[PDB]
Amino acid sequence: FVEMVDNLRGKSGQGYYVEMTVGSPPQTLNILVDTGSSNFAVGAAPHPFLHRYYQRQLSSTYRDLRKGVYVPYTQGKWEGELGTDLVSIPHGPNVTVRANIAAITESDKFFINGSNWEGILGLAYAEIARPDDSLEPFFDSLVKQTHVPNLFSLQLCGASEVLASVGGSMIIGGIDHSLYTGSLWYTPIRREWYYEVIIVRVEINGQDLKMDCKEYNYDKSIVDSGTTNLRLPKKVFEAAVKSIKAASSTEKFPDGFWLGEQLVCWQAGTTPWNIFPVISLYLMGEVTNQSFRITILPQQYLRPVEDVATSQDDCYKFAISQSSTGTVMGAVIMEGFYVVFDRARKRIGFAVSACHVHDEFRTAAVEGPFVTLDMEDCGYNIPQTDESRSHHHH
Ligand SMILES: O=C(OCc1ccccc1)[C@H]1C[C@]2(CN1)C(=O)Nc1ccccc12
Ligand SMILES: [Zn+2]
Repeated sequence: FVEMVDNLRGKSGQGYYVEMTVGSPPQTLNILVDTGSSNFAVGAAPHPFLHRYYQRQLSSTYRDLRKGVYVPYTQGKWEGELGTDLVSIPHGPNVTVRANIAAITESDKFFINGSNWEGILGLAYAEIARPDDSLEPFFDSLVKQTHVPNLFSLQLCGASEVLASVGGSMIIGGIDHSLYTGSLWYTPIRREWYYEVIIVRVEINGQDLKMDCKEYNYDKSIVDSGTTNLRLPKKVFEAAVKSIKAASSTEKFPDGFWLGEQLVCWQAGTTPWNIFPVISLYLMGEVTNQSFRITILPQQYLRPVEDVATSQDDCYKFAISQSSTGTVMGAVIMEGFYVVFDRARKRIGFAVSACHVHDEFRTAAVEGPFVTLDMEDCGYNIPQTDESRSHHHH
């Protein structure tokens, strides 16, 4: 799928985006690739952080759905007017789709200064579309309207006055074998809403955290390209950081570093990678009592950032952080791996990325099988609110 190789760009820490066209004539927009949400939504009015935006009234193929939409996140919210239009991905498949589009008329802490994207492409399932699950997501429309197979795959590649440029590939409708090496291992999608999966064990430099495994998935574990960190439930974050602190303890950093709010630096090219431990997440296998591990390096979870005040140093931000809404395997995790979103077979594949950043002692790894007898169930069951219970689904 050569024409889709290297179709993503962005700034380190600010999202990976793909070029899309909406409307007739086609308006080009840079759109964030987000597997943690299910709306297609584009800036449609002026904003300090947007160079440009979708102008509905200039598209001869726009239809207004006469209905508004509102999505709040933990960080960020937007709102706008729903409609449909013609949408294509120039460096994607050679098709054109009529899809739902949310035209964002207002927003708060959503757009990111300097990120260069003007909208979001939510690739997850209808169950978490807003206003509700009858708003068909983009990928569902693409599959229904064209012959494109029901899978996509992501290779996110990690990196003085601007942040580092990043690149990646979104292969729509298949798997490109040049983007990985070694075995591709699949974990089932637990439920089709998020890309929810189940972590059964976590190791830091070979050592088990030894928590009840439901903690790893409290209250869910999801794969989200639009989240930049590996985010971990509070209790798991405190244990993991305790173990990383212990391994690295020849270096005493500020509190702010471990809080993800402060760089630490070494003389150029002298970063002591080998004092930071590898982190291994064991994911449920397709077979009962089987799992496989994805192992990331500090080159994934320490993000490079060039200090203006000390440009001769190599500086890093800690990109593991605390969550109250479950584990999020964000770009930090994904930057180790080629990730196959096999919606057709209700599973997610991982293989070692041909573009992952490593050194001569260590590599990001995908390894299995590992076997447990009489395994626990590690899934958490979210409390059902009456609101959620009252919804009909016809
Ligand atoms: O996780 C996510 O949506 C949850 C969700 C909540 C509510 C409805 C459906 C899904 C998406 C959206 C995301 C990163 N991924 C984030 O939450 N804020 C933010 C800010 C800017 C860009 C991307 C994001
Ligand atoms: Zn009903």
